[PDB]
Amino acid sequence: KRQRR
Amino acid sequence: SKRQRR
Amino acid sequence: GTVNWSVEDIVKGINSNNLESQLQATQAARKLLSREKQPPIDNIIRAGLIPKFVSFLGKTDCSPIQFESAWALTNIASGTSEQTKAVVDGGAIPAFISLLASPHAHISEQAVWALGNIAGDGSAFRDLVIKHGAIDPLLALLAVPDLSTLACGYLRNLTWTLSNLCRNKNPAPPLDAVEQILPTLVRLLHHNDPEVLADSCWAISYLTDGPNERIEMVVKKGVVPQLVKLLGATELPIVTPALRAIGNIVTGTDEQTQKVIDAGALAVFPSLLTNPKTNIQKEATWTMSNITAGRQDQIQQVVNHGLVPFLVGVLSKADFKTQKEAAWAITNYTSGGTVEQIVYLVHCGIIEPLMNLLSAKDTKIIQVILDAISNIFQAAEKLGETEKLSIMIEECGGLDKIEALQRHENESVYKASLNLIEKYFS
Repeated sequence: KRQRR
Repeated sequence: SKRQRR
Repeated sequence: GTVNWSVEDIVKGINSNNLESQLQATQAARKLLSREKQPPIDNIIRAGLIPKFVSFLGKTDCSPIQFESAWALTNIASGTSEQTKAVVDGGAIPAFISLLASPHAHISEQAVWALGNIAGDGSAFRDLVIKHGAIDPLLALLAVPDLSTLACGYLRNLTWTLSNLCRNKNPAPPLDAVEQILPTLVRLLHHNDPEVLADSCWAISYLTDGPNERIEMVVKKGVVPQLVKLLGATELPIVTPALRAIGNIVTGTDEQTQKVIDAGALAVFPSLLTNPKTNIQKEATWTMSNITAGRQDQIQQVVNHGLVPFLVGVLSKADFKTQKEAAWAITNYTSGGTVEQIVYLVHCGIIEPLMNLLSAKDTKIIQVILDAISNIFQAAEKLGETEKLSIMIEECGGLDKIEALQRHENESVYKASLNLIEKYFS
C-alpha cells in the first residue's frame, strides 16, 4: 500500500 | 518560507 | 543620511508630525531592518513603531513613505512568528491588500512581498490573508496576455507569495482558494524563468501533499506532463520540487499514478536514481516505492523501463535513508507483483544486497526486508523452487543473519525470523 509523505 | 528584503 | 540611525533617533523622527521628517526616519528604519547580521527587529517592535508604519501605508500623497514603511514592515514580518504577529496585530494585512492596487509597481510589489511573509508564517495567518481578500487583487496583477511583459523580479515575488498561499497543512488551504489560484499556477508552471518555475513547482508540491481529492484537483488541470518535463531540468532547484510533486501524486490512486507513468516519468528515473544529490536519490526511490505499490501493469512498466537494476543498485549502495526507501520499493513490488515479476527481481540480483541490509540496526528496515523475503519465498513455493532460493540466501551469508535475528529485541522480527528458518531452512 501507499506511504504518504 | 519567509524572505528578508536586501 | 539615513544610514546607521539609532532606534531612538528613528522614534524621534517618526513621532515628529513632520511628514518629511517621518519619511527620513522611516527610510532609516528600513535600512536598519535590511542588514543581514541581527537586524534589530525586536528593538523596532518594542519602540512601538508598527502602528506608525501601518498608518504610513495609507499616505497616498507620499508614495515614498508608503514604500519605505512597506519595506520596513516586510522585514519585521520576515522574522519569527511573534514578529510576524506584531505586524498582523498592527492591522497590516488589509493595508497591504489595499496597496496591491497601487499605480507604483515597486509599492504593489512590496505589498506582495509582505503578504507572502505573513501568509508564509503558517496556516492561520495564511487563511487570515485569504479572508481579508488577498487572492483576487494578487491574481489580477497576473491578468496579462503574456507573463513575459511583467518585470522579472515582480513576477518572481508574485509566484513566491502565491506558493505561500498554497503552503502548510492542518489545515490545508481552503478548497475554493486553491481552485481560484490553480489556473494562474498552471500558467506560471509554463513560464520560462527558472525561479518562477521552481516556486510554481513548490506550490504544486504543497497542493499535492494531502488526500486524494487534493491531488485530483491538481492532476485534473493537466499539469503532470509539464511536471515530468521539469523533472528533466538541469537546474536542481527545479528538479527538487518537481520530483516532490511527482512523488506526492503517486501516493494517490492507481489512476492518478497512471497519469504520471503515461506522461513518461519513468524514463527520467535512471538519472534520478543515480543522481549525485542524495536527497534526489531518496525522493526518487520513495517515489519508486509508491509506484511498485501499484497495479501489476504498473509494476510491469517499472520492469519495462529497466528500473529494477537501478533499484538493485540503490539497495547495494546509497545513503542509508535511500536504501530504506529501496527496501520499501522491493517489499511493495514483491507484495503486489506476479510470480514472473518476482522471479525477474531475483534474476536482477536483489537477494544479496537485500541480505546485506539485514545487518542494519534500524528495526523497521529489518521488518521490511523479512517481509520481502517471505514474499519471494511464497513465489518460489508456487514454482517448487524454494530450495534453490534457500541456497542462494545461504551462499550470500543471509541465512547467518536470518538465524541471528531470531534472537532480536523486537518480537515481530524474532517471529518472522524463526518462521523463515522453520519453513525454508529445516
